[PDB]
Amino acid sequence: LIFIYLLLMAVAVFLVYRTITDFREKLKHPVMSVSYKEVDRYDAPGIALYPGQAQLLSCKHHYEVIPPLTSPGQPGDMNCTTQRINYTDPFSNQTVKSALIVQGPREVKKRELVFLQFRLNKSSEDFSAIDYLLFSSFQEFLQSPNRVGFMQACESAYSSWKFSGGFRTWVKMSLVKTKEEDGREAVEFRQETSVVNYIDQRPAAKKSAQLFFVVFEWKDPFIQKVQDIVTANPWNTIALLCGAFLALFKAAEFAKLSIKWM
Amino acid sequence: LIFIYLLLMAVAVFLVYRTITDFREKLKHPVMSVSYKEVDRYDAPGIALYPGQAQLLSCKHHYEVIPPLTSPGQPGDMNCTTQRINYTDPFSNQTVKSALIVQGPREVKKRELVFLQFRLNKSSEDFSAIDYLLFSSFQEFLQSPNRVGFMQACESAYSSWKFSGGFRTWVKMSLVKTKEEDGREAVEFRQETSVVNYIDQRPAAKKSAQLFFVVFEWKDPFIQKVQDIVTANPWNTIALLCGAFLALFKAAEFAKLSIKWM
Amino acid sequence: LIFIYLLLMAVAVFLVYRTITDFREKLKHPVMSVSYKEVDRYDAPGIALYPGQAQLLSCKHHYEVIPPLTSPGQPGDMNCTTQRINYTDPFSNQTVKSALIVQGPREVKKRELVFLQFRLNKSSEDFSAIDYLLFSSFQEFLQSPNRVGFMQACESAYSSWKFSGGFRTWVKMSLVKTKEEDGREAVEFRQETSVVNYIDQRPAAKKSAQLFFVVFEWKDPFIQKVQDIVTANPWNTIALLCGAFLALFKAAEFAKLSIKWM
Repeated sequence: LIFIYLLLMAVAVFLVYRTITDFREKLKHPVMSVSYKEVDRYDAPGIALYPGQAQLLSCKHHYEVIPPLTSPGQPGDMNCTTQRINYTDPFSNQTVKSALIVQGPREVKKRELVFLQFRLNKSSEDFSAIDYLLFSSFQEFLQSPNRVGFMQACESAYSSWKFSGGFRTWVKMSLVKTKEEDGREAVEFRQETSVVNYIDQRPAAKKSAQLFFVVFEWKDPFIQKVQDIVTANPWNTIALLCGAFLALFKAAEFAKLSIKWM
Repeated sequence: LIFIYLLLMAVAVFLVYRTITDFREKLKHPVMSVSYKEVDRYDAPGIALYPGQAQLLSCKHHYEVIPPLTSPGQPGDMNCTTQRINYTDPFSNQTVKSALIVQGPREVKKRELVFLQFRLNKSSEDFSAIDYLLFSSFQEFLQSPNRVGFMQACESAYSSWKFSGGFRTWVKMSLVKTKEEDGREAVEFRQETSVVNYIDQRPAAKKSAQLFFVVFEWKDPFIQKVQDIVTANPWNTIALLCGAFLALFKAAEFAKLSIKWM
Repeated sequence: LIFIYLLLMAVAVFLVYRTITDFREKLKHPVMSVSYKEVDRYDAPGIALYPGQAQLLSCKHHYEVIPPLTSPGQPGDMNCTTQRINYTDPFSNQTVKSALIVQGPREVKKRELVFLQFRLNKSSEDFSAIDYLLFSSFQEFLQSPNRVGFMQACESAYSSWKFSGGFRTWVKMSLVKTKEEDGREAVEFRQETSVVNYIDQRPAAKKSAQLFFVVFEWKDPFIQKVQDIVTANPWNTIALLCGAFLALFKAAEFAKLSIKWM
C-alpha cells in the first residue's frame, strides 16, 4: 500500500513538472493564425516615390483593365492627388531626401490601377531608378500634422523598392496586417513585380531620354490578417492538473478498497 | 464554511465564463498547419497563354536542364500539346478573350522544362506582353465538357500574370493546395519570375520584331498543403470543465473535513 | 439505474474513441510557429556564382546605401574574399560545373551591400546569364575539408537562381531557418529580385560586350525561424481522459443518491 501510494505521488510530481515545462515551452513558441478578410474597396494607399531629378510626365487612374495607348516622351494629363514633401530620413539625417506621395487605386474589385510616367533628362548615372515606399492610408498622411515625422516613421516601417528605365513595373501591391500580442496591429505591404520592357520604337530619334513607367494595382480584395496565438494559458493547465490530481486521489482511494479485498 | 462554499461557487462560475469565452475566441482564429508532400511527377499543368495578335513560333519540352541554342525569329519545331479556345470572361463578358492552353512539364525530378517562343508583327502597342494563367491539371481541361465554363471559372480562380518583349521569363511555377474547412481543397499556383534579357545580336537587321520567350518549370517536388485547424473543440472543453468541477467538489468536501477538524 | 449506468458507459466509450481519434489527427497535422529573431550582423553568406566563360571585372563591399558611379567595361578594383572551385554536381555528375564563391555583406543594420560586375566576351548564346547559389555561412565553407562535398551538398540544399545581361539584379537576400522535429535546423534563403536596366550610353561604341551586375543585400535584420509544433501529446490526452472518467464516476455515484431519493 505504501509502495503504490509513493508511486502515485511520484507520478503526480512528474506530471506537475511535465505540465509546467510544457507550459513554459508553449509560451515561447506561439502558433500563428492567418485569416483573409475580403474588402470591396481598399483605403487610399500612399505611394512615396523619390524621383530625385526625374520629372513626372503623367499620372492617371485607369479604371479599365488595360492601359490605353499613351503619348510617351512629352508631358501629359495629370489626374492624381500628388503630395510633395522634402524631409531628412532618420537613417541618413545628414542628407535630405525629397519624396513624392501619390494616391493609389481604391476600386480593387473593379480592377482599378493607377498608371504613372516619369522622365529624367540626360545624366551620367547609368543605373537610373526611382525609389517608392507604400503606406496603408494616403488620407491619413494628407491630414496628419508634422508630415516630416510621419514620413520618417514610414522610412523605418516600410522596406525600400524601386523601378528602373525602359520598364513598366506592374507592382501588384497587397496588404498583410500583423497583430502583435500587445494589441496594436502593424500593417505591412506585400507586392510582386512584373517588369514589362518598353518598346522605344515610337521616338526613334535623338531624344533617348530615360522614361519610367509603373502600374500600382491591388492584387486581390483579401487582406491577410496574421496574428500570433498563445496556445498555452495557465487556466487550462491548472484545470488539467486539478483533474489529474483528483484522478490520482481516486486511484489511491481504490488502493484502500484493494487492501480491504486482500 | 458558507464563505468558502460561496468562494468555490464563484470560482466555478468565473471559470466556466473563462472557458466559454476562450472557446468562442478559438473558433474565430483557427491555427494553420502547412505540410510538404514530395511528388515525383506533377500532373500536367495547364498554361493559359493569351497571345492576342502574337504568333507562336516554337514550343518544346526540354528534358535537359539548359535550353540549347535556338533559331530565333523564324518558325521552328512545335512539340507541345497546345489547345486553342475563344471565350468571353465573366469579368468582361462584353469582350471575347482568346486563350491558348499548353501542357506543362511533368518530370519535376528530372528538371524538365517547357520552353516557348512567341512573336508579334510590327504594331503600335508600345507595351507588348502575353498574359498567361496556370491551372492545376491540363488533362482535366482536355476532357471536360463545356470548356468555356472551365476557362471562365479559372479566370476567377487564378490571378493574372504576363511576360514582355526581349525577355525570357523563367517562371518556376509551384503548387500550393488550400483546404477550407468544408472539405473541398482549392488549388492555387505560386511562381517566381526571373527575367533574362534577350541579346538580339543574331538578326542585326531590319527585322526588329517583338520576340517573347518563357520557360515554365516546376520549382521543386514539394506540394505545399495548407490547411486550417480548429484548435478548440467543444468536447475537450466539456471534459476540462467537468474535471474542474470535480476538483471543486473535492475541495468543498475537504472543507467539511476541515470543519470537523475545527 | 442500470439504464443510466449503461448510458454513462456508452458516453465514456464514445469519449475515449473520439479523444484517441483526435489525438491521431492532431499528430498528423502539426501547427507551425514562426518567430523573427532580430540579428545585428548576419554571418558572412556564401554566394556561389557560376560565371562559366564570364570574367569578373569588379567586386566591392559598399558600406553606403547607394552604389557610386563606376567605370563599366574595363577591369576595376576587386575588394572581395572570392573563392574559386571546380567540381561535379550530383545531378549532372557527368559534367563538371565550375563555381565562384564570394563573401557577402554582414552589416545588415548599416545597409551594407556587395556590388559585383561581370563581363563576357562575344559569344553565340543570345541568352546570357550567370547562376548563383546562396549558402548560410561563407567561413564554414572556407574552413571545411573536402569542399567538393560541401558544394555538392549545397547544390541539393539550395535552389538555383540567376541574373542576366544589361541588368543590375538587386537581390535582397533574406534568411529563413526551418527546424524539423528531429532537432536539426535546416537553413534556407529567401530573396526578392529587382531588375534595374543598365543604361549603356557610356561606351556608345563597338564594344557591346555583355555586362552583368548584381547587388547582394540583406533584406532586414530579422531571421524567420519556422518550427513545427505538435499540438497534441499523449500526456494531456490521458490527463483529460482520466479527468472525464472521474467526472463520469461522480455522475454514476450521484445516480445512487437519486435512487435513494426515489
